[PDB]
Amino acid sequence: SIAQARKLVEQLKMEANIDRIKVSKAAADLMAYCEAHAKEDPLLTPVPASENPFR
Amino acid sequence: PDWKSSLILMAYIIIFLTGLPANLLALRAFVGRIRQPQPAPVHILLLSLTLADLLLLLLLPFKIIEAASNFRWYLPKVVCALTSFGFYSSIYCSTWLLAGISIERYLGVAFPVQYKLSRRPLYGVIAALVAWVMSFGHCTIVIIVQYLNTCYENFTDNQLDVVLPVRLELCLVLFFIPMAVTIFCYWRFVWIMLSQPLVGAQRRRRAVGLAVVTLLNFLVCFGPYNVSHLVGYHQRKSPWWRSIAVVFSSLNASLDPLLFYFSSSV
Amino acid sequence: VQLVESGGGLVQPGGSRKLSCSASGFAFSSFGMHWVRQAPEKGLEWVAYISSGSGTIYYADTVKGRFTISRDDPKNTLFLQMTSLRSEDTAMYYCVRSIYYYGSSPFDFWGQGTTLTVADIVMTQATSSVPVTPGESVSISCRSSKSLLHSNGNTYLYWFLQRPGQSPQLLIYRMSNLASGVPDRFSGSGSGTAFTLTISRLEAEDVGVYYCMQHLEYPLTFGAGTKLEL
Amino acid sequence: LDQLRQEAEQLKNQIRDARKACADATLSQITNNIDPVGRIQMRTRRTLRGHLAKIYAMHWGTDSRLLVSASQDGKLIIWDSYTTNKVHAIPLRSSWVMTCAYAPSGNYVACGGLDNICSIYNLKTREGNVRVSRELAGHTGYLSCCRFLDDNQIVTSSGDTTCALWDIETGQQTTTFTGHTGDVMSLSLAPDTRLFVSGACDASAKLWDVREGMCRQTFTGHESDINAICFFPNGNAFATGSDDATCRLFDLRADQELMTYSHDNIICGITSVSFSKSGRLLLAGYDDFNCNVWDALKADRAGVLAGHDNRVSCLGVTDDGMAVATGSWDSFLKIWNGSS
Amino acid sequence: TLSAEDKAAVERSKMIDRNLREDGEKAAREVKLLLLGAGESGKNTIVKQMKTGIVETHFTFKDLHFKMFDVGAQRSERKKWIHCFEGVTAIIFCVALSDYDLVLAEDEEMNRMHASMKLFDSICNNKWFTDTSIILFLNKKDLFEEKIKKSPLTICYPEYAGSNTYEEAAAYIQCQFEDLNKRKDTKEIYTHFTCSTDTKNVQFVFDAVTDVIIKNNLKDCGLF
Ligand SMILES: Cc1noc(C)c1-c1ccc(C(=O)N2[C@@H](c3ccccc3Cl)SC[C@H]2C(=O)O)cc1
Ligand SMILES: Cc1nc(NC(=N)N)sc1-c1cccc(NC(=O)c2ccc(F)cc2)c1
Repeated sequence: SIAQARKLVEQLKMEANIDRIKVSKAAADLMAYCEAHAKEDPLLTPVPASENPFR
Repeated sequence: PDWKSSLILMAYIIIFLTGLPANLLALRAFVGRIRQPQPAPVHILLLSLTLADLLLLLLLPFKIIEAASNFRWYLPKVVCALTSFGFYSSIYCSTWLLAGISIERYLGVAFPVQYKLSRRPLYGVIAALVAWVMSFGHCTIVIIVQYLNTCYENFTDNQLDVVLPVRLELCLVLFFIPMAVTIFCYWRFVWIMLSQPLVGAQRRRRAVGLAVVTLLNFLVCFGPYNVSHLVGYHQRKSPWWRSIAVVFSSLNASLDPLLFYFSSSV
Repeated sequence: VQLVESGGGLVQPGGSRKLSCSASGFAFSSFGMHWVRQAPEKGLEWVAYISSGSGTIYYADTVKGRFTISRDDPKNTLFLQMTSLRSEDTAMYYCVRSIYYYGSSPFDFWGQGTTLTVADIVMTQATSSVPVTPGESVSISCRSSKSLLHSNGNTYLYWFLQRPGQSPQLLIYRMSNLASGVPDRFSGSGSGTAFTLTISRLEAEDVGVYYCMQHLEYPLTFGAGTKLEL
Repeated sequence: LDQLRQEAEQLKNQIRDARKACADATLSQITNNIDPVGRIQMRTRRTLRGHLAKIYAMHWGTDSRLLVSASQDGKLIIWDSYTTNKVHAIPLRSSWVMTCAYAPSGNYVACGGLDNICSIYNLKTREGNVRVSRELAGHTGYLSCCRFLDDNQIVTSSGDTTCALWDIETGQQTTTFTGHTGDVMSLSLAPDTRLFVSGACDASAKLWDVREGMCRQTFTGHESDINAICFFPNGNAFATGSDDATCRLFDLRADQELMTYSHDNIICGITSVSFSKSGRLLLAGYDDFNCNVWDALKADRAGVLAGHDNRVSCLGVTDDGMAVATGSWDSFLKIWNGSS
Repeated sequence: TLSAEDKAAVERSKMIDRNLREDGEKAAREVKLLLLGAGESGKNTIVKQMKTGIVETHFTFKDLHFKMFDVGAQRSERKKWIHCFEGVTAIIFCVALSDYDLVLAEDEEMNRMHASMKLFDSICNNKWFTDTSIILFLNKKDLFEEKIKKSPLTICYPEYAGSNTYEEAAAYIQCQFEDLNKRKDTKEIYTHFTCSTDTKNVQFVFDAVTDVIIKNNLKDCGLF
């Protein structure tokens, strides 16, 4: 159990060493991904009934 | 359009208006429940009952306009034999479907294991088809033998000698049997639920009273019309109160969704 | 999978005969069954068909009202009652299995073969014998009366290869997709009417007669049969 | 022991400051001038009917035409969403199934549940009937989510507080992922199939590494059991649904919360989360018989998709984004699709 | 509009659909019972009479097939998988009277009987089991005869005011379990005392199952 706590401790510092990017940069990437793939989304922009497989 | 006829028009208008939308809602709910997985035979019997009631309601305007013409000298000619046939066939089909629903209710509380084992919609379809046949085919053969020789109101002494046996048969072998089985099954169900020491008076009453009300509605709606057959045979004449009798008989077509669908939600 | 048939033999005209097809090694009750016969020194032509849970017993026009096909799922056996065996009826009969769902491979396995010695879509192949050598690519082309491209997008063509002394083997189904175990060198293609099949690296085992099926209309007419010569 | 406890507490505070430092501005603040999607209304194009009990899982095939649904009836039906055809009906060994999957190659389907066994079924076989390719045993708890990597690698997350990676050929757990303290309810596989997250009952989501075998990042913020999870289409984010009636979108690189999709009129917990093809619509299956569509960049509901009687337990958008099925406890799937 | 292959595909779907209906009208014939016992209290004596996670015990009585799912094997959280059992005919709860004085091995602070009461507390008024009945079973009454003589019932409940006689000591334990039942309108929890040899345990379950069948049958008809 004491060693088990050491493991939790060991798992904690290895996540701390992870290089974290800024949220603003991370936020922009998600928004840019939607903007680049907006035209290919049949739910965001409904497709014409001719090309719609479900009718 | 004199007194009693005016009261008949008022009653017909109110029953049609009160029973139509309830009938559509009940029909939609019963169809939806049929679409759900594992339907019960009583669900199909309820669906058939509401379909027969709806078909009766659709034939009400012909009756109301006929009564508006002093319940006589109907303006159309070849539609009397269709509208009256449909109305009476629907009445008797509703009677037989009520008997079938009573049988299902008795089975669900007196033979629970057997009802659960044989809870397959095929039996419900078979029972609905049997009721539909025993009503519509009887009316069809009657109208056929009528064609092998207003709106069925005034006849002649020659015609009565054939009409009266038909009414006697319809009252004795086509209504008494459903009435007898309904009375027996509902009496047994009420006694069983009153001798069931599981659910207290807070909810068993809600079923005992519902069964009592259903039996009373049956005997009050389909009673006078059918005993009119025996009365007419006894006095060898067409009873004059057949109009109020069929009004009472059709009252069940609107009261049925109140007792079968609008009781759970209310 | 193994379809073994029995009941063939010499029969006098006007007699009767029963053919039994024994199905072993696969779910017989889930597979639709076809009957295909082949006249000696000739091609193939459809005979009959029975569906899993028999509800579709489509026959061929030349045998309609005279031949009856029945299946026995519990014992895994397919029947074919022979009635009024005419002179033309002499041929070798093949047992064919087929399953129908999205992405299935109908006409997958063919029986060993039993011999008998007593409006419709047309499918014609321009060539009947193509002298070929191993190492070169040869294209086998068929023809159709009307376009086989159904509105679903499927083009109902089935290719088969009949090596000498052997049952036909499915190579390309729906004109686009390979069958199970077929070498990847085969590659079918074509439009609704433009129609061809290509083989890349021919070997000694690729010789035989190539037949093309149409499956849009159930008469199921074969092709002329292009024979490859070593 | 206290020395380790303090080192732990100190390390936990250190990562909190690191997450706080990197949070220059919230996701809602930056994505404020973008045009909202408006009102997304969807209609039930198809109603795949034939189940006889509740539904807890469904998975679209890679072709976006075949989906497999699991139900308490014991049947694992592979539908054909284009024509409502039941291609197969596999009778499960145990009727208690809480997960199902479709292999990317389309040859295998897996099921699992209270039996703690993940069963692999071989769809394409010579015999013509679906057979149990191999029963994967080794979990001592109910299995909640299984997802295929390849035809011979499947990741299963169960009630063992652990997620495991299996080799279907051998039948053993090559890599076992440990670190969760509560029941693991769902997992999501990255598009690159190199990382996968898992939603546990301790209100914590951990990003694992399939090749290495240890948790890479741990995400907190929820207040109840995480009932569902799904990756962003680009693989750099994921969304967690919980009984707290809140959907939350985390970021792998930022290693912190980005937005929360909450509403004061919603109290029931989320049962399934699935993004759209563009990663803008966040389909979520709530327990109030709704499927509220959340704009992942605006946190504003854009649809209700109310067509179910019982809970919307499972849902999934196709690979081409052309439809979104919603399995539900009323034994009916509905292939929703927004008309023009 | 349908191709030759497309028409045959529909026939496959129709054949598949019939099998589900045939297997859907057969599963409803069976009765599903959830043996949700306490911590190693019973679940062994009763299962002998009526014939790595979920284990299903299938037994038949009076032309009725019962499926019994002993879910106590799993050590995971009960709440996360107990919605699967919403819809069982009854819950065969099992409590051992011999644990009225024994203390939990893993805790050594909480009485074993009090552990059973805690689990019954949440289960009886669970949001999924408001309509499903509960067939409470009190087994190991043979050892309860001797154990109550050595130690009074005050070990578990100091509020108890009575002698060590079996007639009133057992009744208090029954009355204790009646208390936690909050939904006293759509669920009555049946109680029964069983030794290790009586064969009436199956009959009592069937009698309590029938009273649930009647209620289910009435709901279909329209009443209740
Ligand atoms: C036979 C025959 N031949 O001439 C005549 C006249 C009859 C004859 C006609 C009617 C009846 C008769 O009482 N009926 C039948 C009926 C009534 C109205 C419309 C259609 C039909 Cl079928 S069914 C219901 C019953 C009823 O009224 O409720 C009896 C005998
Ligand atoms: C065999 C069966 N199993 C059912 N269902 C269930 N056991 N759950 S129904 C039913 C059945 C099948 C055919 C006919 C009838 N009998 C009537 O319909 C009837 C109605 C009114 C009347 F006055 C006399 C007879 C009933």
